[PDB]
Amino acid sequence: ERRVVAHMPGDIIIGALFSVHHQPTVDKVHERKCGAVREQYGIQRVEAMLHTLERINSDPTLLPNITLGCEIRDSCWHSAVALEQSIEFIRDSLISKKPIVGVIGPGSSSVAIQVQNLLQLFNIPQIAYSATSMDLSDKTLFKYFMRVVPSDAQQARAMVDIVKRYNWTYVSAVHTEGNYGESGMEAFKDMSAKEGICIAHSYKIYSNAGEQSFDKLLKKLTSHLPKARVVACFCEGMTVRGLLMAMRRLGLAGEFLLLGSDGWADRYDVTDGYQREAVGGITIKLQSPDVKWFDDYYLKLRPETNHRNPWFQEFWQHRFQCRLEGFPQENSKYNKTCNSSLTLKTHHVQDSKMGFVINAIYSMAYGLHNMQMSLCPGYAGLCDAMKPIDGRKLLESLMKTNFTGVSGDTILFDENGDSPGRYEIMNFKEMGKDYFDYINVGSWDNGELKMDDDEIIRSVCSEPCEKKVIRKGEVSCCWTCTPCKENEYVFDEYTCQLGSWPTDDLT
Amino acid sequence: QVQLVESGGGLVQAGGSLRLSCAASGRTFTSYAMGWFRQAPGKERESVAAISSSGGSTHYADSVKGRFTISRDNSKNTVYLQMNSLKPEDTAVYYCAAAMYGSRWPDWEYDYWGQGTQVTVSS
Ligand SMILES: *[C@@H]1O[C@H](CO[C@@H]2O[C@@H](C)[C@@H](O)[C@@H](O)[C@@H]2O)[C@@H](O[C@@H]2O[C@H](CO)[C@@H](O)[C@H](O)[C@H]2NC(C)=O)[C@H](O)[C@H]1NC(C)=O
Ligand SMILES: *[C@@H]1O[C@H](CO)[C@@H](O)[C@H](O)[C@H]1NC(C)=O
Repeated sequence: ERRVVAHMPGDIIIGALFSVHHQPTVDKVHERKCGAVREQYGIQRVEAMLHTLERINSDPTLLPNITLGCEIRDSCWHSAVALEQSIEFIRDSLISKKPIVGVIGPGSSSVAIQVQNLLQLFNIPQIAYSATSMDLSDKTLFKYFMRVVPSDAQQARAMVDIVKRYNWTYVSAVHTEGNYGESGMEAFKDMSAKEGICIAHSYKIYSNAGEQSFDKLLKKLTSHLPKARVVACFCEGMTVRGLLMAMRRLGLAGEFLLLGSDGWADRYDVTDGYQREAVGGITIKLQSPDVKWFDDYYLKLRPETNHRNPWFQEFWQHRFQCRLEGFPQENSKYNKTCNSSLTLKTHHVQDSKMGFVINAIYSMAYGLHNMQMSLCPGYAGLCDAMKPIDGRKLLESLMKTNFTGVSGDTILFDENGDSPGRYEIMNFKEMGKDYFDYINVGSWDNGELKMDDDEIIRSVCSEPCEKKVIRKGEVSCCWTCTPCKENEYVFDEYTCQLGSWPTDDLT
Repeated sequence: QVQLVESGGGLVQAGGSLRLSCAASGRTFTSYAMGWFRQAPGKERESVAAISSSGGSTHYADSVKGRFTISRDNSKNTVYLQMNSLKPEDTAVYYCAAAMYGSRWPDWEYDYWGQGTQVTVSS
């Protein structure tokens, strides 16, 4: 109700949804009154939208003589608010200013699905930067959805490769109840089973389950302890933290190695307070290095000179808990006035996903550029072929789109509009006495695994045989070494002529 | 686009009181700070009063402090200028303006203007 927009004029207008405010509380969810202003997921992504469009307009190589504008709306990280604002996007399209050509975001995969179900109807291509659900890969259900992030399937794939490179052929599995945990754990099960890796037993739990529940989970994990020591955890951070708290409660710290998903990448809010339990853990962290020019632009911003971000003044007065004296959006209830010495440089922390926001914006730009070159060959600008822009053709060109990203990464979409994954493998090492910190140990680039080795742990069910493998009603990795007859030769690992005698190798 | 429409002006005997109303169109009103202006013939336009988007933060020019009070009803999308102790040197067309960004008043970036209502202060 009663929402402002951040707009910028241009020949082509690109929409975007960012959670500039927290989602409503359960009382005010029906009134859709959102919470406080958000800096990293909000203000910074908004300013990045604006300044990246500035840069692309100033780029002569990319869309020459074509200006890109934008309509930026507040999603509140909530599906009701997001659907509201997307209806506001297609408002003008219904009656038949400057309709929306594409949309950037939103953040949550569920909210992204809700927005996609509406955007697909009016053939509006959507490019997301943090929604990683595998559900979004089905292009019969989400035809105009594309993302510049790898799906959770890539996290499962990278963990399977990590398990391969350390001969961890028998491991336990825990995942968090929900879309993330179950989708990722199913992908892990499939990929590890195809690679000859066995699961002792798979478990599932919510982060909010009691100390009761995590104690039961840790005891059941101990049930497998002699053989399966590595616990592949496709888990959001608080599940890992609960396992660490259970390891504290039972005194079982350091009898397992946890293989964490991106839900616990280098998040200190998970290991803080229980570092000693978590030491030795290996995690996956989505690689996204900081963008320098965004800091250059953003840190210079003053509320007196920001004449295009409507939320920037409540943001400023909430950041330094002061009162902008005599300003249009001056807020009372602050007990001090804002100094001219206040700067955003003070305790600055760039958004973790900034590179992905910027790459989604560049994806939209390069798609428009390639469409322009295919429909208006001899032109430098919009010809009548792109008046108006056919969302079908824009999707067709975006699926073909391919650039070099903000950090040098070549950005590219597969037949499902999915982007390849580059994560960095972290180790939560003990850095001396009473200091614990995450350490970059490796890199996983779209299947190519490189690890800065010698930084062991054995998790196998059975040892290799000498001269055949035979299995009971149990799993393929748990075998018994049964010898063969004197006239028999080893055909293969699992299964065992006249005038000849078995060779000295028993081949 | 937002529309601003003034009303309440007319002829008023000096030393009297007069209340100007500014009605806005659109549900964005609660997001705009408001300012009153006045243009007298042969004189440059001056700022009279201003109020922030939330209300509860009012600013007045030195020539009208202690006589005018600016207010706003957000449930009605209306701004109000109560003018007391009217002097003949107040006779002018009063305008209503909406601004969203800007520095300390009167240095605001006014995005929308009204048509204006005449206030004639007879002696
Ligand atoms: C991926 O794209 C490149 C070129 O796309 C460019 O990417 C950026 C780095 C930037 O330079 C933009 O202008 C472009 O969008 C493809 O390289 C082309 O390869 C052909 C040969 O097949 C060659 O003739 C062209 O000159 C190359 N283009 C350039 C700009 O040098 C590359 O083949 C694409 N790869 C895939 C797998 O799609
Ligand atoms: C845009 O076109 C004009 C000619 O109309 C040309 O002078 C100018 O260089 C072009 N700009 C770019 C960035 O190509």
